[PDB]
Formats: sequence, C-alpha cells, structure tokens
Amino acid sequence: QCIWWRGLQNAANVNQTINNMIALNTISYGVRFLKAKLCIEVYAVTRKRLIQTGATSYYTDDFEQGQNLFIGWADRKAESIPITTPADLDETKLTVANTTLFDANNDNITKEEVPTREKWCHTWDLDVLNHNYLWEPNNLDSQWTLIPGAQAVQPTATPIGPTYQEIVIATKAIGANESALVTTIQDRRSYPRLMLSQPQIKDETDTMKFKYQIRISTELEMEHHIKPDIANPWLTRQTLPLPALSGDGTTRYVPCVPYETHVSQ
Amino acid sequence: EGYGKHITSMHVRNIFNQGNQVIRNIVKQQRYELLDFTGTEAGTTNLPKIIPYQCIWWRGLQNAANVNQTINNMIALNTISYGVRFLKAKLCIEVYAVTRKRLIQTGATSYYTDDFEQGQNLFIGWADRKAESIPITTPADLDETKLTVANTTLFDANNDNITKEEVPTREKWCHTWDLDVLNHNYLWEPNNLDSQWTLIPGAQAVQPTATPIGPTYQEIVIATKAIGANESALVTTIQDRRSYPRLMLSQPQIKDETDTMKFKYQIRISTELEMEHHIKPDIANPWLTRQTLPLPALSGDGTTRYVPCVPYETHVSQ
Amino acid sequence: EGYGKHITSMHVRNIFNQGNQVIRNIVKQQRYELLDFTGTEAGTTNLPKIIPYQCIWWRGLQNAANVNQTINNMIALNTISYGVRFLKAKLCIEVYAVTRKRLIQTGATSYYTDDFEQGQNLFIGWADRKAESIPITTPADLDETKLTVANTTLFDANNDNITKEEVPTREKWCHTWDLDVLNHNYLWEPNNLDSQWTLIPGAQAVQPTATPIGPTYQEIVIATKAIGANESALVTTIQDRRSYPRLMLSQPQIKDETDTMKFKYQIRISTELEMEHHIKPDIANPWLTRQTLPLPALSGDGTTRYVPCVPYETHVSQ
Amino acid sequence: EGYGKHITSMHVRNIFNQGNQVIRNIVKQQRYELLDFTGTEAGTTNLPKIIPY
Repeated sequence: QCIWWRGLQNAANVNQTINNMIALNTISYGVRFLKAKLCIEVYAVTRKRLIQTGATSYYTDDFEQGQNLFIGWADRKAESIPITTPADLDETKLTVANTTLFDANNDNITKEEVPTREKWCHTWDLDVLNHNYLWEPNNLDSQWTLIPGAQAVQPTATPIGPTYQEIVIATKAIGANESALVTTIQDRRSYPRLMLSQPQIKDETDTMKFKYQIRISTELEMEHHIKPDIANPWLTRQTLPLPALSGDGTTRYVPCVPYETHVSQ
Repeated sequence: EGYGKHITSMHVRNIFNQGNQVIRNIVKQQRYELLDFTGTEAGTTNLPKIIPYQCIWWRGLQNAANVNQTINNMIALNTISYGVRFLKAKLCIEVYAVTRKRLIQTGATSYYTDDFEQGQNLFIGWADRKAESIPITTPADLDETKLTVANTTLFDANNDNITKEEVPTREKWCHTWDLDVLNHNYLWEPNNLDSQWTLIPGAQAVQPTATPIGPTYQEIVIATKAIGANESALVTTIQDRRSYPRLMLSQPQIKDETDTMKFKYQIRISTELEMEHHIKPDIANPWLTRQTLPLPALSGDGTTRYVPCVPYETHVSQ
Repeated sequence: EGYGKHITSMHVRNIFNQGNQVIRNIVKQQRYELLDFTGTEAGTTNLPKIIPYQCIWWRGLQNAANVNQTINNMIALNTISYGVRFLKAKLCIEVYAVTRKRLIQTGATSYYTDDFEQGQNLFIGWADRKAESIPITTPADLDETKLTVANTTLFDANNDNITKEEVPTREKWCHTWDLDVLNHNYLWEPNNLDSQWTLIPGAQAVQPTATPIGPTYQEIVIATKAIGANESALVTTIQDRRSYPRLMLSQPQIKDETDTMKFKYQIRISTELEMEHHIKPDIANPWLTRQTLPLPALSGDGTTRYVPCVPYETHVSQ
Repeated sequence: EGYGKHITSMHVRNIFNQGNQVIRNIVKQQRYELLDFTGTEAGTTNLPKIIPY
C-alpha cells in the first residue's frame, strides 16, 4: 500500500530503473501506474531447534521443507500499518504487536502457503483513473505516499484528501494566480493488508521459530506522459496528487481495507 | 498418502463470506382508516389529506399501536446488517365506503346525518407541477388522516395544477416506487426508522437551508463519515435525481349551501416496502461504512421541518 | 368509473405473509487449534480427542472468545423466527503440522524436543461398530482439544472396532451431515445454542434414563407444548432414525520406549452449519409452535450428562 | 503441496531487462526567422544562407 516498490526502505537498493523514473518524473506532467506485480520466492525454510547439554543451551538450524511460508491477506478484517519512517517499510522487520495469522478463536485470514521451490506472485492493476486523468509525478521518496486506488477510509488524524474517494474534488495551486479544479471518478479499491508468517506451533514453551530465505521480486509498470514540447503549466488540471498520509504525525496508519462488497443492480 | 473419500488436498479457503450475504425483508403496514373532512378541528377539516410517503412512514411510526412483527424483523436485521437498499415501495389504497354529512334542520335544532354517495369518489392528488412541502412536527403528525396544510386544495378555481386520479369504492389505487437509486455498490445505513425526519431514498436536490440535509439529496454525494476517533471514511456516489411530489387525498370540492359538502371516506391503506439487508460479515469490519451513506434527514434544532417534495424533473435531449 | 393506470377493481388481498418467509443463515466457526497428546494433564493425554458434533458445538460455545457476527445473526434471527430447520452441517478439518515430542537425555537431566514427522498423520476415529457416550460437564468441556474419555483409544490390540481415516498434513478431511430430518412441515424451536446439553437434530433413539431426553429422539414424536396457561399444543412428527457415531481424533499408538510416542498436531477445524430460519409472521401467531418441537436436550439435575452417540443403524429389506 | 492460483513452481527469472528497453523521442525545433540579404553586415549580405544540418 505504501509506495515501497522503489525499495525506499533502504538507499542501498537503487536500480538505474528508479534513476530513470526520477528523470522521467522531471520531464513528465503526469503518470498512471499499472500492473504492479509482486512475486515472492522461497529458497529455504529454516527452523531453530533448541538444544541443551545441561550445562548450557544453544540453538541450531535445520531444514524443514514440509513446512512452508504463508501469505496472509488480512482480508475480512480491518487492519492498518504504522509507518514511522521509510526504514520501517522493510517487510522483514515490519511487524504489528499482538497480531497473527492463526487465531485460535476466529480465523479471519485468507492465506496461501508458499513452498520453497514454488513462487507466489500476485498482481495489481493500478490504473483506476478514468476521464483522462493522471497522477502527479512523484519520485516516491516519501513512504507516506500511498499507491493509486481509492480505499475511502482515512485516519482523521492524518487526512488524506480527496484522492481515496471515487468522486475527487481538489483545488490545485498552479501559482499564486491560477487554481485548478480536479474532478475525477475512480473505482473504490480495497488493498487489504498483506503479510507473511511462519506456522504457529506451540511445541515446548514458546512456539517454534522459523526463518525463511526469500527473493521478493517487484515490477511496477509506470506510463509517464512526458511534458509537451511547449511549457503548459496548466496540464495539472488533469493530474491529481498521489494519496499521502498528512499531518504532523510521525507515525501514520494506512487503512488497508480488506474488501469491497458487491451489490446487484 | 492418506485414505478416505472425504479427504482432499488442502486448498485456499476461508469459509467466511466477507459480507456477500443478503436478506430481503418486506416492511408491511396495513390499516383501515377514517378520512374525515367533516370535522372542523384536528386536521379533519376540508383541507386535503397528505400521505407522507417521503418521510419513512412505511413503518407506521405515526402510532406505536401498529407494529407488525415485520418491523420487529427490520429492527433486528438492522442490528446485524451493515447496510440496506430499499426498493419497490408499494402504496396500495382501497375505498370501502364514501359517506357524506347531510345537514338537517327541524327548525328547533340542526343535526347532521351521513348518507352513502357511491357516485362520488376519492381523489389522489399528486401535487405535481407545483412545489409544496410537508410540515413535520412529530411522528404523530405523519398520520395521513389528520395531516393537513392550511390553505391548500386540489381544486383551484383559477389554475388547477394537480394531476389527480379518482378512486371509486370497489376500485383500489396502488402506486409503486423504485427506491434503489444507489449504484457503484453503495448502500443505506441501517435505520430502524424511528425518526420521521428521516426521508426516503432518492435525491430531490432541494433542501431547506434552515434544516440542511447534507449530501444525500444530490446526485454526486460527498461525505466524511466518522467510524471512530481514528478513522474517517469518504463516501462518494452517483444517484439519480428523484422527484417525490407531494401526494395527497381529498374529497370533491362542492359549494352546496354555505360551506362545501363534507365527505368522510373509509379506506384500507396497504403498504409494502421491500428492503434488502446486507448482513454484517462473519468477521467484524467497522470499515464497511465506506459503502454506506446515511438516510437523508431533516437536521437542525427546528421542531417543525419541511420536506421539499419536488413535483417533477425535466428531461433534456442529448 | 374511476380513471387511472394504477387503479383496478378491489380483490381479496392481505399483504401479510402468514409465515411463508425463510432466511438461510450459515453458522460458521473457524479455528486453528492445538491437539496435544504430550501433556500428562487436562485432556492433553494420549487419550483420543472427541469432536462433540452431537452437541451443538458449531456455535463454538466451548469458548466465548470465539463469537463471529454469524452467531450474532442467529441470535437475532432466532428472536424473529418461530422455527428453524438445520441442514448441511459441514465439518472440515485441516492438518498444517505434525509434531512429535522426542525425549532426550544428557545424563544429568532429560529434556524434550519437537520434530516434524510428515510420514505419520492424524486419524479420524468414527467410533462406529461400538456404543460410546460423551460426558459433558460444562460447555468448556466441549473443546475437542481437551475433551477425552478415560481408557479409550482408536487402536485396540485385541479387537479394533474403529473405522478411521488418516489425515495427512496438506490434505483436509471434511465431512458433512444432513440435519433436516423433520418432515410433515415441522421445525425446530429457535435456540441460541447457548446450552451444550442441547443436541443436534436427528433421532438416535437411545437416551440415558438418568437424563431423559423426551420424544425428540424417536421417529414418532409426541409432545404437549405449553404455549400459555390456557393452550397446550400437541406436536407429532415422523423423523428418520439417525446414528451420529462418536467421532474422535487421535495420534498413532506407538509403544517406542516406555510410554507411547507423543504427537501434537496443528489443525484448522472449519465448520459450516446451514440454518434456514422461518421468520415469525407479520401478525403475531403464538400457535405456530404446533409445528415446532424443541431441540433434543439432556435433562435432569445431573451436572455431567452423557450423549448416546449410537454408532450405526441396521438396514432391513422389504 | 502449496495451494493457490497465483503459486507456481520456481523457474529461472531475473526481472531486469539487461538494456533491451528503448525510448523514441523526437527533437523538435520550430522557428519563424528572417533571411535578410539586404544588410551589408553581419551575414545579412547577398551571400547565401547555409543551414548547418
């Protein structure tokens, strides 16, 4: 949900691709994201087996291929992601206290289990916008910037603005002289919270502890509409900014609504 | 390696329905009522009778003495439902009798008697081609028998602006409204319909500025709903402009001698309001509200509040 | 003589439905639970795990921590319904893991560790071909993880009376019951299912004389229901004899060294109980009860009460 | 042994394009200019005008 496809959680990962987008966003008046593709691979599954010599206890790591990684969708539930900083986006170190996929009383999660040699790869269609509108070019250097698509929920402590509601209304300031009125119809999009977890197994004392090796592949297709040959400052009327968590708040919560109901006509 | 006819490999499943389940209930209220234009007081005057179909009166809220188990169902279904979409509201009226008050004089005193006039018949006013509103003080004011507006009539000698259908005794007049305006997969917040200022679905863009409705009467809806202190929801929907003219009942206007003739009708007013409740999902989602927008309601501190009842919508060629 | 397209001659109608309306709700309860045969106490012993499908445990009554909005729907629908008929109860079990406790000794002390055995698998005991009952003290006793019966096992060296299907990890074992026995247009009294001694539909004619059920387990039902001080109702129905054997779960019985090997399984036990609620009619009829007979329940002052769980019914040629 | 419609066995992939991507831009320059052979100075003389394509 955060624009993490740039790998903003770390500066050590910048592919020339990102360096292209940074450039193309200088020469483009607007962009429309599409076909964001998340593709995950599990090379290994490793469990920490406690051991005791009776003098001391040391841990070792063994391969369990039978067990496998789980892809939680956090569907059928309303859960948000705290974001303090971009480093917090790292899915390896990102967690929410008192959350689990396996809930003994009521299991609300749809989850697909990913074995080692099988790769789990999901795709999002990020072009919601119609009526010939586009997204303001963003180098995606801010994590509070959230993907296209409208999940109408916003924290009142961090007002998004119009960009999560199907019917958009915004007054953009081109300059001191000219405001622009942007109005668009985009479809409500859910974007449930997606999470990864190990099997929950009580074993002895605390639950079993697995550590997975994965290769997480990402493709975010972006169509940049380049600025015209002659400067038009007023193309902005077709561009509306990316949704972003606003406010003075250091930590900010993305809605991640699970799903949208469907109604017959 | 396991054996059984029931066994099968594990596949992705979560049995929970994520809110796709629906329940269609019909809110039914049926009454045999007196329309008395004879009386000089308490809305029994010659003044026409207004049916507040625009207010959600289909629950028979004008009186607590009429609560059918149906309403007691809706009350329940509205506890377990995140949203509902009204549809096919059906008003069906029957005239069992027509009774006129014939003045009589013995010369010592004058007494009234009641005779049957079958030739004359009840009139259904639409108040079309005119802009008229209904004052609502309280729910008891919704009663169409006692509900009136001063200095109003169906028969206007100078200009007759009313479309009106005349209902004979043994003929029943039954009209139907399609109350599902909402599209783009939106629904109405569940309401037990205990408030009369709550108005039916459909968008008649007029609102009194003394009692601001909010967005729900304009085709393009924009609202920020408070789910909790933490999360606001932005509801935006396109619904069609709907007229909902003021519908009223009246007797013939006949000058006779002195004041006009006075009729009193016996009618059975049958009502069916079809409601499709979308039940809450198996797992609590507080944020389904983003697909629900509240019923239109007359707001403000005002005790008396006027429903627009716009007569009609023009049509334009493309 | 009246004019309109809506008008028509009066015909016999009463819009009220006289109870013909139905609502199908699915009671869903889904859990990821631990089956621990390692522990020496609190039903975690080697003793097999019993699933009390015979008790109405589909509400997850063994714990209040599991209440899905579904159950909160049934609670409501049972307020507005005169009767319900259960059907297509579906039990679906999944094994995510299989974990054995391997004893270890350093010679100073002995500690236990847990390893994965995928080759071994969970067993579904049917307790068929045998007559076994389930003690129920309280609803918490319904938990199939901690529910056990002393001196019971699936593997009996001398005579093995159990039909049992073995469930590997990635395979899910899912069985289904048809809970609509009732015919002749009869229904079950609405029950919020807050009592475990309440037992599922279907007639297993056995009852403990210490806890008399009443007529509801015999094909030919006869009961006098008290509607009020004034009116008794006589309910009589023909329903088919249903077995409902005791279903239980267990680990392999392996003697190894000293006590048998000890496995602990991780499972997700999925449940769908389809319920068709017949809503109360628009007008109160207290006497619909004549078509409803109460759910079977273990009665008496007894704290602990035994469900029969008859294994099977014989079949005879005509 | 894993379940999903998205899941599939792992195959050789490196999503990176190794330079096969191309962008066609048209460099456009458009002008309304004066050709003056009248002036006696500053290349405005009779001498022809050369376009340095």
